[PDB]
Amino acid sequence: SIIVSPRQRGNPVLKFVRNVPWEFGDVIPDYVLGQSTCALFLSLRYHNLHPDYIHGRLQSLGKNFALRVLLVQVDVKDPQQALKELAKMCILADCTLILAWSPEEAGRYLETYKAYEQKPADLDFVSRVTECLTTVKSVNKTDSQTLLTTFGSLEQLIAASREDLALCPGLGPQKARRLFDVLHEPFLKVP
Amino acid sequence: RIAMAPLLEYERQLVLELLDTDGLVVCARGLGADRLLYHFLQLHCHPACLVLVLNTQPAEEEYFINQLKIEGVEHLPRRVTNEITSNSRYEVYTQGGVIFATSRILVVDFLTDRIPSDLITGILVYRAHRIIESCQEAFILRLFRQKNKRGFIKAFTDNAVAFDTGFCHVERVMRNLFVRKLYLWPRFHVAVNSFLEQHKPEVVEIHVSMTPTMLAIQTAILDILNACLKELKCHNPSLEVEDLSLENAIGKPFDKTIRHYLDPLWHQLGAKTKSLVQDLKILRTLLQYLSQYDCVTFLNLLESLRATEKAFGQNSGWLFLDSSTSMFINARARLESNPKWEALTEVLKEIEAENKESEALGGPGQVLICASDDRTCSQLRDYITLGAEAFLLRLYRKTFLTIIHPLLGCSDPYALTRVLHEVEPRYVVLYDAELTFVRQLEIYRASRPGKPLRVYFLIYGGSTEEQRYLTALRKEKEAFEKLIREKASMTQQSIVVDMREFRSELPSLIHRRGIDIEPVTLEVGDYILTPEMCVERKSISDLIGSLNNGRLYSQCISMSRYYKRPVLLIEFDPSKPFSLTSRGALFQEISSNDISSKLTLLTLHFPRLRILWCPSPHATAELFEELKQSKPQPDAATANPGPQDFLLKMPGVNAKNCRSLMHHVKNIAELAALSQDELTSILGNAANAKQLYDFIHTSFA
DNA sequence: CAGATGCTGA
DNA sequence: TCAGCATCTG
Repeated sequence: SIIVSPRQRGNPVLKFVRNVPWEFGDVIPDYVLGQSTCALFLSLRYHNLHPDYIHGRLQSLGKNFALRVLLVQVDVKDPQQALKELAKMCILADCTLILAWSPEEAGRYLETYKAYEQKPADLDFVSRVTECLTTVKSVNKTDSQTLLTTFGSLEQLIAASREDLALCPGLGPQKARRLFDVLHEPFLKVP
Repeated sequence: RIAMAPLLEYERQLVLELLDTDGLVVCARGLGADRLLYHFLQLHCHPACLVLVLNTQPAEEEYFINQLKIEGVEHLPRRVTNEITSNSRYEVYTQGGVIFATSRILVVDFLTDRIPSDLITGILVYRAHRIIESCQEAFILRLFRQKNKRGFIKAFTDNAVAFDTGFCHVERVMRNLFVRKLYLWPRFHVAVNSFLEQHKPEVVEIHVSMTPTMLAIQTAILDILNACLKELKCHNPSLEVEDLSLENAIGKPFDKTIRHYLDPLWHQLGAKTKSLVQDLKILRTLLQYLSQYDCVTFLNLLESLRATEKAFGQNSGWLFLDSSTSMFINARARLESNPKWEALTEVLKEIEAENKESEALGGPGQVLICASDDRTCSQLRDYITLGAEAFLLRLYRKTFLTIIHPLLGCSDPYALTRVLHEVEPRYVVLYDAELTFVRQLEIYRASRPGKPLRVYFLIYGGSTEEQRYLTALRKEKEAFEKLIREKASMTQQSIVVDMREFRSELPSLIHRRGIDIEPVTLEVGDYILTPEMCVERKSISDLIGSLNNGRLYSQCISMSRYYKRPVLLIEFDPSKPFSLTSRGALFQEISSNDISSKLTLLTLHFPRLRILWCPSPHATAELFEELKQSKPQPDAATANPGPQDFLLKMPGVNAKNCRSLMHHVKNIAELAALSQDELTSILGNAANAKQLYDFIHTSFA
């Protein structure tokens, strides 16, 4: 549901998103990630060639959205002067600096900002899976890391039977059996 | 009385010049370096004067304590380490005397405002050759410049070859030590050569030949090494300066230069390059062990394991299976031995005959042999009491006065010096070592009316040890000649820094820019440039550990509740920058499984968060000063249930959401295998469905 | 043959 | 995250 400004016609970042549909519209920000989340693409080469390009845009943007996320991609072999100026501009203004290294990384950043309107449960996928799977028993950090490095996804773990989980050493077959029994057991009664 | 307080005649002139005016003393590879430190420590070993040690070693501290206890000092020097509480250090620093502290605790104790200052006489700097780089030793010297009068600093060093390095000037190291004058006492001096000329022993050099088979083996090894070097240079013309010819590969500073030139290991990843490097290392260690040890252990203990390693896989490379076959014939036929043992036996028999012929009204001498390592010493001790052929047969059938002491090893040289001083020998055998030669020269010059000691030399024809000893002497002479020519050619701000953040290079460079440092204990944050901003620094390795455990969110939610704009700084590396992206999972996942993915959610949940990036520690030091152009100075005084809980932890759920979802579905597999259309139809909000699809469907890479 | 650290309970 | 207990491993 993202809206891309018509000024970003020849942008390679738009050809990297596949899991999120996009559209066009006469909107002031370049990228609108839902609501109160505006993104702005800017490369280091364009900033070095045209120094009076991001200041005017930041001054004309104003204070309309709640949070402003300004992403920048580094391409200079010596990012010691432009990076400091960008950090100073982001500190003086009200925006968040995001460092990128490739257009695919910028597309990944956009797709991540688009679909993270969830609750603040973060109190890498290994950390997320070891925080979301530790609520049930027979799952610790080591077991979560082993299940991530041996399977790679939750579908292959929930699709396997009890005998297919008793071949990994370091956790025992009883722990896997108890985990499967806790997982496949329903909570609500039949009604 | 092992400790000698008086010095020689050539050493009394320096103490008269160093006591009045402070300066840097550079010895000639240990030309009385410790003898001057021990003399200077006794002059300030009083409870009234407080003298702290900059940096020393635990092996020398016990020896110095034993020497001072033997001398009979009324107050023994103490040692402060990380073995007691912080409050217990207030009584040790106030008692007085020489205190042997560490290089890491001295900075924290000085910056924690708990050291009894305004009464310290000075600090003796030992081994000043390590202050060339921006290490933690410079911060102690920078913080010490706080006394108006009676402030002195004495720096001692004995490594003159360390100064002969490109992109490293002597003036930069001299300006970082607050020393104006500079002293020097090389071997080419007149006062040192005139005193050591009347006391010189009689050294006898004996050239030992080699067997013809060993010469052919060395020639084949050199040919294989040259072929490998040519093959490496043909497939890699970039690192041409590191390997100019085959002579540099035989030298010692070869592996260091190779590791320095081949810095981008992840960029030049190649099987052929790694195989050639391993082959070069194997050819080096084999040529070293062939000349260091016997030939039987070269074939039975070295040539046997390499064949099995090559037959097991591609560890040693397959290019050594159909090449250098003649080396397998000369090693198996060797049977014979090396002429070194024969020369040693001949020297021993000559010494025995000389002692027997001069046994009338004369006491014999205790001849001792010196070994490079413990294995060579054990081999020499077992060969004498058994024999040559007997030992050669025993080693082949196993697997299928006159005191020997090693020289190089983990043992401190003080033990070897005490052993050599315990018994006075008459004929000493050396391994062409410069340190042992200097020690023998000093021993002979210390005792004028002593017995004439004879030092024997063992140098093989065209050996690596002789070339190394010649190159080291040439480098030392060049460094001395360069140092002689370089000598003969001459409103403030405050920043609150955490105590636990003093090991980084940021506080060492902050005080150098000119701004002051007002540190104090705290609980949240690391750097505070203004009372309305708090900065915390995270490296490329600590950020992952802080984001996986969850302490980062707790620290961020506890800082924004009181302060205005809490920001953070991320320190990365420009040489090896982490892409933070999965190559094998970017096509099978919805942009997940990344640290940046969690960082985005963290910076989105907290709108008052700024993400800073710096490629080098020199950039953040300037960024912290640029942000204080008009900001005021901060003050120091203001510083059934199972599946329920399983579904509750899922992203994109809520109380009513879970209550409505559990009433429709029963198992988790049905909703896991189903698409997001039904999930967004039964709920309405597509964001939660997208979050669930991104979480439950992802790939690992 | 025998002791190591995450299951069990909240 | 804090008291008892057993799987596979040294």
